[PDB]
Amino acid sequence: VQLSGEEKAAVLALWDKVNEEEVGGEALGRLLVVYPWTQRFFDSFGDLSNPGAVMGNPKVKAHGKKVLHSFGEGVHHLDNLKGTFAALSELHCDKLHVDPENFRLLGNVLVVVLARHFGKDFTPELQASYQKVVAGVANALAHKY
Amino acid sequence: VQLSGEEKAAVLALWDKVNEEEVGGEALGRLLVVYPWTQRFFDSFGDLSNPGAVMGNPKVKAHGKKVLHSFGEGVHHLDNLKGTFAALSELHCDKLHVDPENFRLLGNVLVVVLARHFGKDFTPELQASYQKVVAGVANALAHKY
Amino acid sequence: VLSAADKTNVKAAWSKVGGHAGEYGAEALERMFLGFPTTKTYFPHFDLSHGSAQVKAHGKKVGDALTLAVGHLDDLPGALSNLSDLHAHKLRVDPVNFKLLSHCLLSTLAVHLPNDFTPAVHASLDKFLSSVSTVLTSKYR
Amino acid sequence: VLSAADKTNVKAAWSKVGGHAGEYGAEALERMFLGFPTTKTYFPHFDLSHGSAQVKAHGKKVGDALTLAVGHLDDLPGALSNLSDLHAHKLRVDPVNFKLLSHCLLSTLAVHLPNDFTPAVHASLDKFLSSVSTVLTSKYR
Ligand code: HEM
Ligand code: HEM
Ligand code: HEM
Ligand code: HEM
Ligand SMILES: [Cl-]
Ligand code: NA
Ligand code: NA
Repeated sequence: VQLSGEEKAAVLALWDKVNEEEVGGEALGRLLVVYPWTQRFFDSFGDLSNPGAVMGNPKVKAHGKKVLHSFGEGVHHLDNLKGTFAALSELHCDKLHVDPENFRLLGNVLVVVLARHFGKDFTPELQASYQKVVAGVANALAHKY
Repeated sequence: VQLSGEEKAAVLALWDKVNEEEVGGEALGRLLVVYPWTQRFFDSFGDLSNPGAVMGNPKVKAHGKKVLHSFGEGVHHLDNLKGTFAALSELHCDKLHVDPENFRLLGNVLVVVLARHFGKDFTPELQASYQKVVAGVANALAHKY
Repeated sequence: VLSAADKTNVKAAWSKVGGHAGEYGAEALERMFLGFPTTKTYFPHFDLSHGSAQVKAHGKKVGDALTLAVGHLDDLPGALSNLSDLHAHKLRVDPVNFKLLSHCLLSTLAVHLPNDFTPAVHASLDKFLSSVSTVLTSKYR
Repeated sequence: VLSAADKTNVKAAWSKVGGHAGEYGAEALERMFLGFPTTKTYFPHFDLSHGSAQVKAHGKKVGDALTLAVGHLDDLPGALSNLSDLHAHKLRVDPVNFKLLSHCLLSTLAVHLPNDFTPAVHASLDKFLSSVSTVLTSKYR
């Protein structure tokens, strides 16, 4: 979970350009559409029956923003992820019982959403750096297992 | 990676009866037969083309013993798995580039071999305790990723 | 995905299971619940205690479904359609849990059939349970 | 695994890919090598530097194989048989690596076809890539 000096700078420069509203909602929405079993954890969000209802769901957009804000904490605290996600790890293990494999999936979907928004500016080396970040966040979130 | 006092006692009592050579050889052999892609790391062992050649290969039996002896070190240092497998983690992650998923696979295969050797004495609650052990070994071996 | 040798291995192995499919299904469930407690989340309405009659009953249905699958290896999607609807659409079972039950099933077969649970049969039953899991976790309507 | 709706989406989406299949395969490969160095083990004889003639050439074969699969969605085991033997029996590729390339290939489509990479098409191409992966990692011959 270590980046070079140029890697972390490059990662942050792209994060400054992230729309904190759309990206979070789209990533979570794609998770519920592409991995439908995840919908089980969000029965209280309402209609998730078709991509239209999921991608336009106001609760999905709101919760997605929260999720992206937490990924942001990971991008800015790489050297202390295990401590940054202690409470969230406990939440997802004891209370929600989310399998750690799903953290990886949401992490890759987020990467795919970033690629869709930034196009050729999301270079392979820049993605490689975000694969490291996404893996670190996923590992920190599964520490309570 | 913590077990109760009664769990620990039960896990240790069973390991006293584990023949590290027979269980190790059968466990490694089944890994190569049931997950054939693992054979790629052992091409220097010779003919692994069929289960007969795998289960009778002397290099498979020898290495299986080594592997099971290392599980034994984990079974006797449950409170220090990371430090116990630190060197082996570097070997498997930075030098061999073995995907961590295969660590979990070998641990489940070991459990199946234990179940086959000890029969009804390998109770569901005793298996539950060893599932924790193999998961602990698997995570400790992947900590270098 | 399943070779001809796998099909014949599964066929012969399940002939050794015989009438014990329900007992083994039940014991597999008992091993899963104790070994991976998260799976109990999907049965909040079950008595999951020792010797539970509900687990025994459910295990009989799991064993019967596998026997059915063994008789339709060449068309699992069609034979297990109703079971795919329940698990993927209605219950939305995380695919991870199917790997856990498959592992607990093999463990149970290892306990009761130590002389017949050879590496090759082991490998073919693993492929078999993997194909069954894929069908039950997929929305192919 | 693949529904009728999935097949239609896959065929329609791949018509938008068109003649860029080779480019996208090569870029996907390059994203895999940089993002997952573990995958470099399977190409010890390749120049994995950017713009490599080997990677670009290799990517062309992956793009062509996927285009082939798109026209044989109803019989992937039959159409991809020769490639299943190569990857499972000869090369012994760890199945995990197919999930990494699939993710990197979806990442590539998101880059170049952002308006056509809708959630529905995304969901269908992922099912598609999993079915291709299962065939290529299975010893059924
Ligand atoms: C890197 C991955 C993830 C991050 C950073 C993350 C972050 C969060 C955050 C910030 C919350 C809000 C907690 C609060 O408000 O107190 C939350 C709650 C929650 N998470 Fe996630 N999460 C992740 C993955 C997942 C996945 C994969 C699932 C299910 C498939 C999931 C299911 C839930 C649920 C059900 C809640 C509670 C929702 C509610 O009660 O409104 N999480 N998570
Ligand atoms: C999951 C638990 C595992 C444990 C506890 C374990 C333990 C060990 C041990 C004790 C050695 C011997 C090192 C030495 O002699 O200096 C070793 C080497 C090795 N391991 Fe494992 N291992 C595990 C899994 C795996 C897996 C899953 C693979 C590949 C799929 C693998 C591949 C290798 C290889 C190729 C070597 C070197 C063989 C040689 O000396 O020629 N190991 N490991
Ligand atoms: C090879 C794998 C599996 C097979 C063959 C199988 C078979 C079945 C069958 C035959 C039923 C019918 C129940 C009835 O008619 O009363 C059922 C229902 C059910 N299955 Fe499974 N199952 C499998 C895996 C799983 C897994 C892994 C889970 C969760 C961890 C699960 C959770 C359930 C639940 C909660 C029900 C409903 C039980 C009830 O409401 O009484 N299944 N399954
Ligand atoms: C959708 C997934 C994939 C497709 C469609 C695909 C397709 C192909 C094709 C068409 C060939 C050449 C066949 C021939 O020349 O007859 C090939 C070779 C090869 N593949 Fe893949 N492949 C896939 C995934 C992978 C993965 C995940 C790896 C390893 C991580 C891999 C490693 C290789 C290697 C090492 C070769 C041989 C290279 C050489 O001959 O120089 N493939 N693949
Ligand atoms: Cl055998
Ligand atoms: Na197994
Ligand atoms: Na992906």
